[PDB]
Formats: sequence, structure tokens, C-alpha cells
Amino acid sequence: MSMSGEVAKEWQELDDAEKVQREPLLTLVKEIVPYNMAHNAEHEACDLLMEIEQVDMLEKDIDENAYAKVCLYLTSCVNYVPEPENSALLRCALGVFRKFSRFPEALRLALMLNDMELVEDIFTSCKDVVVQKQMAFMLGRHGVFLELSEDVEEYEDLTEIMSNVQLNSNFLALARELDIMEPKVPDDIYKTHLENNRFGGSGSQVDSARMNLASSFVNGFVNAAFGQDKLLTDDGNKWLYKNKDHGMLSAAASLGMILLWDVDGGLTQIDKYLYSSEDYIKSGALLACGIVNSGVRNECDPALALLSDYVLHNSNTMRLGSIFGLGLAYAGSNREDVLTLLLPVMGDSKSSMEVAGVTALACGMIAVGSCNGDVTSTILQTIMEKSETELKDTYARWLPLGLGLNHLGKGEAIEAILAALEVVSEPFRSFANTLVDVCAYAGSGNVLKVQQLLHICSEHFDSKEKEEDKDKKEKKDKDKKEAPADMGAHQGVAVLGIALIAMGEEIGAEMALRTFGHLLRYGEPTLRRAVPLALALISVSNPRLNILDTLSKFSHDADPEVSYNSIFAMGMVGSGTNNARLAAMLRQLAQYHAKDPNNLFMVRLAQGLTHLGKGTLTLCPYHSDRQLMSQVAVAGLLTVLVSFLDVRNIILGKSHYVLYGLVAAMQPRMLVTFDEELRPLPVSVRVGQAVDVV
Amino acid sequence: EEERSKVDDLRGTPMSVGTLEEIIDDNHAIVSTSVGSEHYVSILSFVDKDLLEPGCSVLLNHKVHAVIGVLMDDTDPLVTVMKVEKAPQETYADIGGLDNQIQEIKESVELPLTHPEYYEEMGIKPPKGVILYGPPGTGKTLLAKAVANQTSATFLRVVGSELIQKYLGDGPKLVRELFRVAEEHAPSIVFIDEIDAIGTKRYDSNSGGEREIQRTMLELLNQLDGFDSRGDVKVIMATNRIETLDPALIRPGRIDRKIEFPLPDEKTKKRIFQIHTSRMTLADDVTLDDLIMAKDDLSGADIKAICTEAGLMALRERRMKVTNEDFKKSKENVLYKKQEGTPEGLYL
Repeated sequence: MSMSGEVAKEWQELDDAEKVQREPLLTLVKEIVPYNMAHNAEHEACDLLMEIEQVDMLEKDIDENAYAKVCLYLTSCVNYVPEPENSALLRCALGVFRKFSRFPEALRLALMLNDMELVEDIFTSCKDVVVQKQMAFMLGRHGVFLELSEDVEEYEDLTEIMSNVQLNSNFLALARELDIMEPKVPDDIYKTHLENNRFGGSGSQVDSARMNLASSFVNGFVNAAFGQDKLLTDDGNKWLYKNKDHGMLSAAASLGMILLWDVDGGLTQIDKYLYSSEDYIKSGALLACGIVNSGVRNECDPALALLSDYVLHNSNTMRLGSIFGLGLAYAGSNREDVLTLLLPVMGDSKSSMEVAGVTALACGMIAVGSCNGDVTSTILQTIMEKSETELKDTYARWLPLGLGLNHLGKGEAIEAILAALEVVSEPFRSFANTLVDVCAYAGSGNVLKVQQLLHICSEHFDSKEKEEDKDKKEKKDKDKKEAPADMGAHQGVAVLGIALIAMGEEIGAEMALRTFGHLLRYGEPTLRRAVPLALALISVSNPRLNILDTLSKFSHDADPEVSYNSIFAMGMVGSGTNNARLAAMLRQLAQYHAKDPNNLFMVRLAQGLTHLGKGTLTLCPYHSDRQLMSQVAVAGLLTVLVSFLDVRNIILGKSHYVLYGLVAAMQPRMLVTFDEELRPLPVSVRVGQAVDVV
Repeated sequence: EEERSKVDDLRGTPMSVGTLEEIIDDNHAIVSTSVGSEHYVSILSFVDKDLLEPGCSVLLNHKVHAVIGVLMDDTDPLVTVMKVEKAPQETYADIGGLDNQIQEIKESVELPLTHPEYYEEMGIKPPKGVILYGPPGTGKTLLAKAVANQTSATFLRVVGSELIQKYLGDGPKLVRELFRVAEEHAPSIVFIDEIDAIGTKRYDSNSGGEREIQRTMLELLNQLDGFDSRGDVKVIMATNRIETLDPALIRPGRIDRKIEFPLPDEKTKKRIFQIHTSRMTLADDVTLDDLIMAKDDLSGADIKAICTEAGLMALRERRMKVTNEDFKKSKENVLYKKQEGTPEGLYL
């Protein structure tokens, strides 16, 4: 029309086509071009607001995309009867894709405020009600794929349209960086469960069909995999040759090659330090001396025979780390020892953990992939023989570590037989017992387990165990964002808030510093004692700046509890990387006059923060640790705990053979560390040796 | 408990706060309210008298001009200038083409702080920092190399400082009173950029003066000497000429090195313009070839806004969208030339 080319700037040229529509359709674009093409004229981009409607209903494309770059608004709502809307749109969906990538082979567009903003503004009404399958699948643009999805459970989003490996590499990469902000990640094949053949088949076919360049992520996956469930399901999903892949599987040659590789990059001193302690015979502590020979040798029988022969004296709990070394020696590769490992169980009525409960833990913890499947049914049958003498308390802590670890989705349920002894009703001992008892049975994930177990256990309710019982539901769902919704209660027991933020959020970035810092300032007193406990998880990103800074003020406090939770918060997550601040802090710590093990728990645990499974040959010298343990042991004088500290720094120091690192780069979580480490907070007598197993 | 409720009425309510004069070994404390007052207070506890030091503010109860307890307030106008903060979102990787030049300054400042293991085992240890400068207008572009140091621990951005020329403090201790308060919060970095003390030809305006102002600038000269320079408190200076510092100042430090920012060439122009347009998406119709080719020896900032002056006039035509009408008007700015000029003029 002639009004569009008028020199007058008076509004408006928009919406004018709605009043008279079919009549202007008799004309063509031939009248529109002289106004927009000629410069120094009024209404240059203003005429495009009327033109966008003319080219939209005519199905012409790349013309509407160019004329709508100025609008950015009327593109959303434009002429409403949905029948012309959804018709021309599906024609525009197939007509814009054919106008792009026609070179062929990119160059890529060229996110942007032109192409991406236009397809997103219309995508609103698309994702609202009608049709389906917008240009995100047709165009294949990975930038619009971030805006393609809508809020939904991601468990059903694991599937995707199959394509060539070329575009699949960019699709999996840009989706991974999208899923790091999202609860579920493409790496969830570890946790999930699932357990269907899908992840096993799709995991083995990513390297298909090449069997040569596939050495990575396959041969390197099976040797770094501690559980047999990974090497089991993948065995049926591994199609190379026939049936003879069992050699590299089963963790026989797998664990055997990496152990010799650790001796290569090793090794640990054997004859010098240990036989010097043999001249000192058995220490009066009867605490950390058992786990010494466990990881070291491995495999040698003579040092194993001296262990088993000495622990027949039955004295106290000393048998703990030693009998754990009986199985661990032969089981370093395979199978092993699982036959004679369970013999002392029924051969020693326990009547407690320190007598016959040690060897009962051996087959469970040293299993590491068994099942197999005899060990599962054997452990469940072995615990049915000893019930009233176990009973509900002391040994019920370690037993779940032998099932949920290897198989989280195991069909065998050990909870029903272990919950019949709950009638003891003792609120005190059940705290540290029922904490990981119901938690470490299985990873759950069905959401039906928390509902069942709560109805049968509570009944009523325990008024105490229900605290940790709800923490199992929080630990059940992994980083599913439901935990911030479960903290609205905030009971006076306060054990819920600390366990909720740590485990409830697992992500690359911290993001929890707003919630973690809020609960300590708003919380009641004595809650700040248990606040640092969350530093063992979210601090795996940057352990340097965040850990030692905040823990510098809490480490110098005279209170034993907050000083015990300070060095522990650093703990293992702070021992992954060395530093000069951790070494310089060691001074004045051993010179303190404070009594109780908390004084030496600070210093001696930080002595192992210089490295984990590194040295000594190759690399860092052991003479530095020998001079530090000798000079500090001349005080008090005994105080038998001075013989506990010199053997403590060599537990992880002289064992080596395992580089962790993290464990692990695959982002799992060790259930033996988080279990035991919560017990030393109300330390009494034997809760210290339970942590000594690690 | 009842402690806070019982002792709240002893000091107040309308109490006054003075300044501690001196400390006597007899436990008598002499407090001076403004102005010209004394007193004797005997208190054997709550001190904390060592952290105080004289010349500090302490409480005075109404009855009778006595201190209930000492607190650490303010402290001084100089400590406030450190915040805030900086630590921006920019990183050393956001600039390019200086990677060969920046690896010397980046590794020197990263030798302390992070990676201390090889720093402490050495036990020599060049914590001297560097000195920055360059043409035509750069030397704050070398501060963009410190934007990664700004994100590292605590940073202080300083141009001409404050107390140097304007009004003097007491001795070099101003930087050293910053060092003792930093030692709890350490590490830290104190930048120095574009010193205007000797940069101005005619000071504003006529003062006390053409002679003595050089002697109060000489106070700055001895303040940086310095007595006694030990740790860091990193010192990185940026200014035209280094010759203002006497050779006696170089003996305590800093003797490490000084770097110059050369004129970025066509490879550096395109790289600096690329990273700025990397995170924030650019336009495809604008080619980077004709921009870097038409210019010779220009910074990364100058190549930026010559495309802005095209987008400047672009909105007068009322286009938010990318339009080819600006492509010629941007190519016209390439034909406009004028990007660089400098004498010359001669035929050599």
C-alpha cells in the first residue's frame, strides 16, 4: 500500500493488515520493495512489521526470518485461529531447514538474536499445547537443544535419536556440559540402575566396530573397576570373539596387571621397618598394628601366618585389622581365600564383635565383587546361624558393607532378617548402629523402599532412629534436588540438616556455600560442631582455598569436639594434594599441652596429608617421616598413645599399592570411609579401631 | 547467661570512646579523649593489650573515664581502600597474542601462593613482583594481565594512591601496618599504576610547594625504599619512567625484572578481538581480515570501537538487527583510515 511509503512518521503501520486482510492479498511484494530498498526514506524497518505477516502466510522462508530480526516482539503473537498457525508453521519448519546447510557442510549459523531468538519465541506456543517435534530435531542445532527440553524427569530423557558418530560426538559433548547443571549426567551409567541391558549394549557399541582403538574405555575400564557387576553385565554385552574375554575380565588379570604396575611405580619398604617393629614385638596399644601387614603383604604368606598365629590369643579387638589382612593378601588379584576366610566365623555365639565378629566381617568387606554368586547366599546363610549373640548392635554395622557396596540393586534382601532383633529398643547404641545399617543395605532408587521400611520400623516411631531413617531417603536420591525441599522441617535434633546438604547435592561446582553458610549462622549452638562434617564431599573441587581458610580458626579452639571435627573436615579430601601450608601448620601442634587423643588426632592425621599411596622409592623419602615420629614419641612418656601415632602415619603411608586419586576420577563415593568416620565424633573406646580398617 | 545482662549498664548507656595514649608496666592505662585528656585505669584481664598497640581507640565508661574492655574498630582510612575488591570475571586467557610476554609475569606471581611446594624447598624465592609500562597508551593493559592476579587472594588496585601526594601519614609504616593486618588475611597484592606525582609538570596550583612538595614526594621515595622491606605485600609498579627511584631504593628491592608492552601486531589484534567476541557471539557479515589488515601497530581496544562508531551511526537509521547498510558504512570507516598517526614526517 501507499501508506507504508509515506514520509510521515506517525504511528502505526503494524496490525493494519488485520482490519483488511483478503483485499490487500490481491497485490504483491512488488510495491513493498521500493520503500525498503530506497535509502533516506521513512519507515524502513517499520514496514517489516506488516511484511512479516504477508510472507508468513505465503510459506516463503528466509524472507520472514530476515524481516523479523527488528521486531523481536510481534513474532510471538502474530495473526488468533490456530488452524493457519500450526499449518504454515510446519511448512516453515521444513522450509527453513532446507534454506540452511545448503553450502553444503555448514558453515554453522551465523546462539544468536536472529535465528535462535526467532525459533525460540515461536517455540513457546509450540511446547505449550499443540503439535510436537519442532525444528530442534530437524535442524540438528545443538544450541537450541538446550532450549528444546522442558522441565521433566530426566530418567526418560536418556534416549536420543541415533545418527552418525560425527554428529553424535558433538551431541554427547554439548549435552554433557548441559547436564552438569542438571541432576542427571551422561555418566550416570555407574550409579543407575537402570541395570537394564540398554547401558551395557550402548556402552560397548560406542567403540564399535573398532577393536584396536577401543583399548581405552574398555580395557582401561575393567581394570579400574572394583566391582564385578560392571565386568558381569558387560561380559554379555562384549561381542568380541567368543567367550574367551574372561581372561581380561573377572578382575583376575585386570587386578593382577595393575598391582604389578604399582610395584613398578613403587615400592613400599618391607624388611627394614616391619622387622624393626618385630624386635619391638607387639605394641601395648593393640589398635593400629593389625591393618599394617594387611595392605603391605599382599601377597606373602609368612607375614600373614604371623598375623593369624598371634591373633589366636583373642585379646581385645586387635584381631580386626589382622584378619582383614588374611583375605586381602590373597584377594589382591583373585579369587581368593573365600573358602577358609569364613571358617573362623562359625568356629569362634560370637559373643561380640572383637572375638568372632572380625572374621565375620572379613568375607563381607574383602569380597569386592562377590556375590559371584555364592558369597551372597553364603553371607546371608552365615548370619542366620548367629542371631541372638550378634545381636542387633555391634556387628550389625559392618554387615551391610558386604552387600550394597558390590550390588546396589541386588535382589537378595538382608533387611528383613536383620530387623527382627530391633526389639532391644535401646536408643543409644542404635544411633551409630542403625545409621548405616538400613542405609548400606542397598542403593534403593525405587522410592518404594523408604515407604515400606518406615511403616514396619516406626509403627509408631522410634523418636530417634526416624532422624537417620529420613536421611536414608535423602541419601537414596542422589543429587536429585529434592533435598532442599526436605529441609523445611529443621528439627531440633539438627542431624537432618548436615546430612542433607552434603549428600543431597552432588555437582561439579560448589553452589552450596549459600546454604552451608546459612545453617551455621542461623543454627542453634552445638550445631556448629557437626557443621564441618559436610566438607568431605562438596570440597572435592577446590580443596586448597576453601578448606584450610575456614578451618584455621576452628583448629585452634580449645574445645575437643570442634577441634576434632576441624582436622577431620580436611581429612581425606584435604590429603589428595600436598601444600606448604599443611606442612608449616604441623609446627606448634605437637607442642600443645592438651591431653586426650584429640591432641594427637590433629597432628598425626595431618601427617598423612602429604600424599596418598605415593612413594617412597619413587618418590618422597621416608626418612622425613621417621624423624618426625621418633622425636614426638619421647614425651609423656607413655601414654601408650605415642605408640599409636608412630604406627598410624605408616598405615596409609607404608601400605601404598593404591593411588587415590580420588577415589575416584569417575566420581564414585567410598562407603567404608563415610560409614566409619562418623563414629569418632562421640568417641568412647572401640570406635577408633573400626575406622582403623581403612 | 547473666554476664551480658549484668555488665551492660556498667559501661553505658551514653559512654564516650577516646584514644589510648600509652601503656604503663604498672597496669595503669592512660586514655585520651579528644582532646587533651588523661586517666589511670587498672585492669588485669581481657587484654589483648599486645594486639592493641598505642595510638588506638579504647572504650571509656562514664564512671569514671575507665575502660570496660578493648575492641578493634575501623582501622584507619588506608585499610578501607583495599576493598572492593577486585577479582573480576576476566581472566588472563581473555587476552591473547601476549602469551609469550605474559608467561613471564604470570609465572612469577604464581610462584608464591599456589604451587608453594617448590617455593619453600628452594629457600632462597624471588617475591619481588614486576614493573609494567608501555606505549602508546598501555600500561593499564598490563594491568589486564593482573586481572588473573586480582582473582588470586586479595588485590589492591591503585592509581596515584591517595595519601602520597594529597596528605602524608606517619612513616612507611602505613604499608607495614597494612602488612601486619594482612598477615592474618594474607596473601595480598598491592598494584601501582600511573604515578601522577612526577607526571604532572605544573602542579595544581601554587603550593607549599615547588620545592617542599618534591621533599614530601621524597617521603614516598623513602617509603618504598624501604625500612624494612621483607615480605609481600606484592609491589607491581606502572608508570612512564622508573628513573624517579634512587639506586638506594633498588637495594632492598625490587630487583627482579621489568617488562614493556610492545605494539600488538596483526596476529595479536585478531586474537584479542576474537576472545572478546568468543564468549559473546559476533556477527558473520563482519570479517576480521579487513580490520586487522587495514591497521598497523594498534591495540586491541582501538580495533573494537571502530566497529562501534559504525554501530554508533547505525542506530540513527534505527536498526537493532544486523543490516548490510552498516557493512558499507563500516567498510567506509576502513576507507576513512585515520586509525594511526605519529611523526615522522620524513623520508628515510
